[PDB]
Amino acid sequence: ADTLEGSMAQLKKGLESGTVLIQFEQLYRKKPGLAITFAKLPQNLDKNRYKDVLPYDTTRVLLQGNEDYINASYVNMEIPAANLVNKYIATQGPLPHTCAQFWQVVWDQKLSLIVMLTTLTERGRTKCHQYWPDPPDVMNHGGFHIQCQSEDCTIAYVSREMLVTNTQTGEEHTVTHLQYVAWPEHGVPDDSSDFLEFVNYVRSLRVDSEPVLVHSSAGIGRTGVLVTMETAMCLTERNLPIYPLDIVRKMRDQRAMMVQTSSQYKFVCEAILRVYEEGLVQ
Amino acid sequence: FSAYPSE
Repeated sequence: ADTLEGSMAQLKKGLESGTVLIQFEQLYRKKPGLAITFAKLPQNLDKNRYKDVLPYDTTRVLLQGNEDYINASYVNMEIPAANLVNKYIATQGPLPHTCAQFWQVVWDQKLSLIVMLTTLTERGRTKCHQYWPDPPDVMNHGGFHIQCQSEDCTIAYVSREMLVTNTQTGEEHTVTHLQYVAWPEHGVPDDSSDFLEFVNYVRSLRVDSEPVLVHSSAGIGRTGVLVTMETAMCLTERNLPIYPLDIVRKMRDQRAMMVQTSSQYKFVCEAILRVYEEGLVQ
Repeated sequence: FSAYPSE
């Protein structure tokens, strides 16, 4: 409610005071009352990369005709005044034994865009399994063969085109894979301008009505920042009010803990203000 | 099984 102008006055003023950060610290991380059962079953415990980052039952991604569990959540951000919904699947970095289910989600829904917001390793520890092959190798995951047909590094991210072939049926599917490598776990992007350019590039690569698969290591911190920013960009361009706290709450009603740290929330709120101001015309 | 680290 209110207007874009008033919401940005409210955000700038509350950044200054700073009531914006206090209200973020007050927000629940996990919505009370939402069941989390499947994620804790004995056969599924080691399918979670982190013990405390689990999908709600209501928004858990199911594999079509397949009972295998995956730690993945549907996250949809509605902009109702624009009759717009931005769909995501937010998931963790696959483990060695969950690559099969990851690629099954991609196949089931013919997802043509994967956004990976992590390096494979940090400080000697593995943060994500390499679920694609180094070109020109071909990888087998759960009855999909994967090959990387193109790989180009920019400054901040790597752009890969991947071919997914179904071993059972012979069909093929192509996926664009963006790996943002300049953004450490529980941190902010190394460069804010690279981040914003990357978010707007992701927006431009959206296919109509198709979820973007977004993941990091846990799939909540850096993913939450990106989702918040894309939502805010859509709201700014449509002259609609932006309440970052409402956005984070809406995400957290669908996948717990989205936007991990106060620094990450402060970063995205400042970025939102920046975008609004440098786009503002008298 | 360990928690997602925080800073």
